Amino acid sequence: DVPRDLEVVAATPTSLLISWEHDYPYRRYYRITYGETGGNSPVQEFTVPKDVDTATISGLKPGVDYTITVYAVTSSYKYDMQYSPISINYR
Amino acid sequence: SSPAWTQCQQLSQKLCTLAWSAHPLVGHMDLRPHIQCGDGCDPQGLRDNSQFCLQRIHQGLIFYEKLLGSDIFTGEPSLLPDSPVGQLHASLLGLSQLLQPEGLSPSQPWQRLLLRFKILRSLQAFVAVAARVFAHGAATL
Amino acid sequence: WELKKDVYVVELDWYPDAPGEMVVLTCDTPEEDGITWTLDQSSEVLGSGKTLTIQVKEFGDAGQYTCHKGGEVLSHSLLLLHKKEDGIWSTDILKDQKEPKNKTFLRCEAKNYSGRFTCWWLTTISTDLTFSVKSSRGSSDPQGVTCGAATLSAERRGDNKEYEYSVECQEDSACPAAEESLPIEVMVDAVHKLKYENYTSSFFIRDIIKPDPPKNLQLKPLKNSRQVEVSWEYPDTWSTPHSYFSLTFCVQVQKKDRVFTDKTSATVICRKSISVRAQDRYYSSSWSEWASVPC
Ligand SMILES: *[C@@H]1O[C@H](CO)[C@@H](O[C@@H]2O[C@H](CO)[C@@H](O[C@@H]3O[C@H](CO)[C@@H](O)[C@H](O[C@H]4O[C@H](CO)[C@@H](O)[C@H](O)[C@@H]4O)[C@@H]3O)[C@H](O)[C@H]2NC(C)=O)[C@H](O)[C@H]1NC(C)=O
Repeated sequence: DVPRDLEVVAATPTSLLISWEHDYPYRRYYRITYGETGGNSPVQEFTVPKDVDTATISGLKPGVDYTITVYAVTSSYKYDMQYSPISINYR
Repeated sequence: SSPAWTQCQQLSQKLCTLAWSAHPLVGHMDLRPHIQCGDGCDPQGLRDNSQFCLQRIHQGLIFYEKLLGSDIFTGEPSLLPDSPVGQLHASLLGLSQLLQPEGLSPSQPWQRLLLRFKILRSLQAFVAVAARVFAHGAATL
Repeated sequence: WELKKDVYVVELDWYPDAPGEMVVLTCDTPEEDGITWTLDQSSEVLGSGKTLTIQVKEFGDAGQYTCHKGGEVLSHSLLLLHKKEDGIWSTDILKDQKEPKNKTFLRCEAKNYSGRFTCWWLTTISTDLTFSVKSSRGSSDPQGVTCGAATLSAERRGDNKEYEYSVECQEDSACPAAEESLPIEVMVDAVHKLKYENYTSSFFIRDIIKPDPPKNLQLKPLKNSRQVEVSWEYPDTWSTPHSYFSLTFCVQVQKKDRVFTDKTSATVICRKSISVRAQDRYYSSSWSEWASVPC
């Protein structure tokens, strides 16, 4: 997980400040999800407007690998263009 | 006789850009006239005889300019200031003119919003075919 | 309903109460003598006569029903159960991918405009699973698409114990340059032991395109200039001719410093690292994975 396009800018023992680059102008807004890498926890999510490329993920747990994913939401139609998600694993 | 391949390539590329520049749908969501193989818009077909393909492209462009200038698009609910429909329409006109210079009803507003999405999706597919045609023609003819 | 020769699917509204459906099985024989019926490996006679009426409520009611006469086996029928819970058909077998969107069980991708694509799905289950894949373009006057056999493709300690299956399909009469009119439909029959489930996906190839990364990425020094010439090639799998199926590229040195180009070359200042990705020039679809070279 060496090069980046979604990255952790800042971090505390209970949080992560993430950042990413806009790549699909046909986006409506972004969807962020996060949960323990092992996937034994539920995966929490929130949305961000189209023009925002930064976020804070609070209340995390130390010594816990977290998989953070970001999606460029277009719509949810059977035939609308659906872009691939981008993610990283942290701590 | 030369349909100005380079200018057509540049215009068709801009049409592709415009068509994907903005998402059509609003705060709105839901889950649920084509260039065919026989139309000769494939490389081998453009090689032999390009007039067939270009006539099919011209007809498609006129088809979309008519839809974009219709009450589906003009009129309520009014298009947002970020809509590329204005520019798309002008570019469709621009291109149709370079090809041949010399010379099904909206009712409820929720139905126009969905129709606009559908037309624009179909337009994206069409313009991409046209862009590949003009790029290949520019490079090989 | 019949899912293949001698294999039946029941359809049950699954609730803790459930009266569970009356099913009439018919012995395949001419007929009306000393016929008896058994279920699975049990010798227990369930009934006699050309037909047997079963109250199908649980998996204990499914399995192989066999009819017999004069010490001979006459016919056998396998019953599977398709559960409908709170009005929705079960999806216990496959895990939801959530990748392009939510409730996403099947994920399909195409590397080019040839009518060839791949579909994949995930499961927690390793044993007694069978899948069958079918596909067509359109529903009405369906046009053929041929799929290969479904196969394990990856297996990724217990918390993260997941199996990935895949299938490759090819549209029978594909025309890569054409504007698609009707979508491709994909259907997966999943059977775990005596439990039946079905999954489906619908899409246009243009929408599932994701090119492979650019190839032969290279750095070439420039003469009376002190920056490098970055060069690369279209991937081998991409559709040809490239003069028609054009790509666009993104060059990144490591916001971080990014350049966009339709050319297969760019000139950058390599510090002490350079990445390139590709996308269809005219439609859009997903950007390819990055290709990197160290500065
Ligand atoms: C995915 O899952 C669904 C749910 O299980 C499944 O739908 C079922 O498929 C069968 C066949 O397509 C349906 O049966 C049909 O409907 C009626 C009643 O059965 C009839 O018109 C037909 O049945 C047969 O009847 C006779 C034999 O009993 C014969 O004359 C002849 O063989 C007929 O075919 C017809 O097949 C069944 O009703 C649906 N279920 C629902 C809820 O409607 C679907 O097929 C699955 N997909 C795949 C790829 O298998």
